[PDB]
Amino acid sequence: KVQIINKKLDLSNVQSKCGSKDNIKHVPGGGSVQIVYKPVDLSKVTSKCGSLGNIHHKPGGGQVEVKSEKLDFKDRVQSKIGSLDNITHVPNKKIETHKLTFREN
Amino acid sequence: KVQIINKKLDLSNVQSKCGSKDNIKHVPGGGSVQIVYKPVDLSKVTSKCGSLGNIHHKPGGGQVEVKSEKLDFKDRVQSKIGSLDNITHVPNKKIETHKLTFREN
Amino acid sequence: KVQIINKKLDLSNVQSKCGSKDNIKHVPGGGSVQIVYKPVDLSKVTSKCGSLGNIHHKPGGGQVEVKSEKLDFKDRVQSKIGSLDNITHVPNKKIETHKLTFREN
Amino acid sequence: KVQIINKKLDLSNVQSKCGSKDNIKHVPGGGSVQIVYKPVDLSKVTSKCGSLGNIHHKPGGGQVEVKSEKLDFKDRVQSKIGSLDNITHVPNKKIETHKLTFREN
Amino acid sequence: KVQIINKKLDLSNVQSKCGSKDNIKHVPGGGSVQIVYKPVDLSKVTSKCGSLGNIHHKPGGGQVEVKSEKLDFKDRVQSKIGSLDNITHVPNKKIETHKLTFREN
Amino acid sequence: KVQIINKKLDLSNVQSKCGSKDNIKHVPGGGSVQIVYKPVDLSKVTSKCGSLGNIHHKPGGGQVEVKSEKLDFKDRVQSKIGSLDNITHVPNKKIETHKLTFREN
Amino acid sequence: KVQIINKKLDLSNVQSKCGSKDNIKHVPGGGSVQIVYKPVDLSKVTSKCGSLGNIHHKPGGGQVEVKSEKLDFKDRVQSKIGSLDNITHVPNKKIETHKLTFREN
Amino acid sequence: KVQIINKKLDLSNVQSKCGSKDNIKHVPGGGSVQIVYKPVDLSKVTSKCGSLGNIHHKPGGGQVEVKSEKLDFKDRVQSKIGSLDNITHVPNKKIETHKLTFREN
Amino acid sequence: KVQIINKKLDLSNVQSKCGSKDNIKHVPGGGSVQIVYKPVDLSKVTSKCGSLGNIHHKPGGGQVEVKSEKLDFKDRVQSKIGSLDNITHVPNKKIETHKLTFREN
Amino acid sequence: KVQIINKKLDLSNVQSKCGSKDNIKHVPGGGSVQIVYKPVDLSKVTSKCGSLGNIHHKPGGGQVEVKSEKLDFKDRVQSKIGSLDNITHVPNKKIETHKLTFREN
Repeated sequence: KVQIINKKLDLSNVQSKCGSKDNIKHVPGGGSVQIVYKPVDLSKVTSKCGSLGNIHHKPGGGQVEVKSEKLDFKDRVQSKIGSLDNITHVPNKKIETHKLTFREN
Repeated sequence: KVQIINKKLDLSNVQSKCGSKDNIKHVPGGGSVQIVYKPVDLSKVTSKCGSLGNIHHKPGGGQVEVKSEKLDFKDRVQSKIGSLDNITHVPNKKIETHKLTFREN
Repeated sequence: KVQIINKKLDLSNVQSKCGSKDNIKHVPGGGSVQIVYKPVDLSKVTSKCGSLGNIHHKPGGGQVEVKSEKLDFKDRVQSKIGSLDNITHVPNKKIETHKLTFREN
Repeated sequence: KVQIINKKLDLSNVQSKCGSKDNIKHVPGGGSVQIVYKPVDLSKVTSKCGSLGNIHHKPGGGQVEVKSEKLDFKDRVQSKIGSLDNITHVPNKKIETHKLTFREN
Repeated sequence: KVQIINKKLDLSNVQSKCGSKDNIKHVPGGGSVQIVYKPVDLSKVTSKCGSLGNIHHKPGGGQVEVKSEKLDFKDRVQSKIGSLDNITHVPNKKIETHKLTFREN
Repeated sequence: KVQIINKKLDLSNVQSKCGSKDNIKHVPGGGSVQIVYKPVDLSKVTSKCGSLGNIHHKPGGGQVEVKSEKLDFKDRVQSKIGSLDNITHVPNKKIETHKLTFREN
Repeated sequence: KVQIINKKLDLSNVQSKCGSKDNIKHVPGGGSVQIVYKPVDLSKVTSKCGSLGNIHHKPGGGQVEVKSEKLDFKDRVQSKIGSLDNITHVPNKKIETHKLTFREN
Repeated sequence: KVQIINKKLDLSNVQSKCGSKDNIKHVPGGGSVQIVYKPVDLSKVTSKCGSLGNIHHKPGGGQVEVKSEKLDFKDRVQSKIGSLDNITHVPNKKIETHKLTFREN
Repeated sequence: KVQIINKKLDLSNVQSKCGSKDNIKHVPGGGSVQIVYKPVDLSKVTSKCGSLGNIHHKPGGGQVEVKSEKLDFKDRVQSKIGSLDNITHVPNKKIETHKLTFREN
Repeated sequence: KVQIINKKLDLSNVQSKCGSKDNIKHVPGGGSVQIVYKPVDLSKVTSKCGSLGNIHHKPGGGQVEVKSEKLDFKDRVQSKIGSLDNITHVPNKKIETHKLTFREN
């Protein structure tokens, strides 16, 4: 007689490759700065303000400061570099199936 | 006669590769700074303010400070580098199935 | 006659690789700073303010400070490096199934 | 005649690899600082404020301070390094099934 | 005639590898600082404020301080290093099933 | 009858004021050189070579050497001078007779 | 009858003021050199080579050497001078007769 | 009848003021050199080589050496001087007769 | 009848003021050198080589050496000087007769 | 009848003021060297080589050596000086007759 079917299928952030594999090198003679900045951030915020009130959704952010007032090198700065990576690879199947299936009804 | 079917299927952050595998090297002669900044952050916040009130959702954030007022090198800074990574690999199947299946009804 | 089916299937943060395997090296001659900053953070916050009141959801954050007022090197800073990693690998199947299945009804 | 089925299936943080296996080395000549900062944090907070009151959910955060007012090196700082890791591996199946199954009804 | 089935299946933090196996080395010539900071923290807080009152949920956080006012090296700081890890491995199956199954009804 | 008068009157270097009275000041900030060079030399050489032979009259002379191969000032050289000689003379007969007389016969 | 008068009057270096009265001051901030060089030398050499032979009249001379190979000032050289000579003379007859007289016969 | 008068009057270096009265001051901040060099030398050499032979009249001379190979000042060199000579003379007859007289015959 | 008068009057170095009265001060902060060099030398050499032979008249001379190979000041060298000579003279006849007289015959 | 008068009047180094009265002060902070070098030398050498032979007149000379191979000051060298000579003279006849007289015959 009477039927009500409600299939509210919510879905987010699925099978999502966000990671970052990375060889990072840093060879300075003098005083340098390297900043690698990769905050992988996944979120799902739901804010329902049904009557009076407040939603102060204030997540903090990244803050990277490098301050240096005085900095001296009163003589020679040398850096004699032969090599860094002497890799001798003398010898690949990556079947990366990311499957999803909704065979409904 | 009467039937009410409610399939509220919520789903988030599934099969999500967020990790970061990374060779990190740092070879300075003088006084340097390296900052690798990767906060992997996964969240799901639900804030329902039904009557009067407040939702002060204030998560703290990352704060990385490197302060250095005075810094001197009153003579020579040398760095004679031959090599760093002498890898000699003398000899791969990565079947990474990420499967999901809802065979409903 | 009368039936009410409510399948509220909530699900979050499933099969999620967030770990970070990483060779980290640090070879300075002089006085340097390395900061590797990876707080893996998984959360699920549910704040329901039904009548008057407050929700002061204030989680603390990371705070990394390196302060150094005076710092001197009144003579030579040398660093003669031959090698770091002399790896000689002289000889892989990673079947990483991440399966999920809801065969409902 | 009358039936009410409520399958409130809540689920979070399942099969989630968050650990971080990592060779960490630190070979300075002079006075350096290395900070590896990985707080793996998993949480599930539920705060229901039904009538008047307060929810002062204030978890503490990490605080790493390295302060050093005066620091001197009044003569030579040398570091002659031959090698660090002389690994000679002269000879893998990682079937990492992460299975989950809800065959309901 | 009348039946009420309530299957409130709550579940959290299951099969979650959070441990971190890591070779950590620290070979300085002069006076250095290494801080490895990995508080693995798993929590599940439920705070229901039904009438008037307070919920001062204030867990303490980590606090690592290294303070050093004056620090001197009035002559030479040498560190002649041959090797650290001379590993000679001259010769693996890790079937890590993380299974979960709800065959209900 | 017979008379021979021989008045061989030799005379040299008589009543000769050769001295040098002198206020000498030297106020440098950085590395300077002052050389005041006043050899007062009075001589009377009589060399009679009557038959064969040699007269190797070789008096040595003054030799003032200031050699400086490397010389550095790697920071500031200041010299704030108020005064040097604050002489307040609040109060002369120099009858310098240099007489010579040969009242002969 | 017969008379021979021989008045061989030799005379040298008589009443000769050669002395040198002198206020000498030396106020350096950094590394300086002052050389005051006043050899007062009076001589009377008589060399008669009557037959064969040699007269190797070789008097030594002054030799002042200031050698300095390496010399550094790796920080500030200040010299704040108020005064040197605060002489307050609040009150002369120099009858310098240099007489010579040969009243012969 | 016969007379021979020989008045060989030799005379040298008579009434000769050669002395040197001198206030000498030396106030350095850093490493300086002052050399005051006043050899007062009076001589009268008579060398008669009547037959074969040698006259190796070789008097030694002054030799002042200041050698300094390495010399460092790795921090500040200050010299705050108020005064040196605060002489307050609050009150002269120098009848310097240098007489010589040959009233012969 | 016969007379021979020989008045060989030799004379040298008579009434000769060669002394040197001198206030000498030396106030260094760092490592300095002062050399005051005043050899008062009076001589009268008579060398008669009548037949074969040698006259090796070799008087030694002054030799002042200040050698210093390495010399360091690895921190501050201060010298705060108020005064040196605070002389307060609150009150001269120098009748210096240098007489010589040959009233012969 | 016959007369021979021989008045060989030799004379040297008479009434000769060679002494040196001198206030000498030496106030160093660090390691200094003061050398006051005044050999008052009076001589009268008579060398008559009548037949074959040798006159090896070799008087030794002064030899002042200050050798210092290594010398360090690894911290502060201060010298706060108020005064040295606080002389308060609150009140001269020097009749220095140097007479010589040959009233011969």
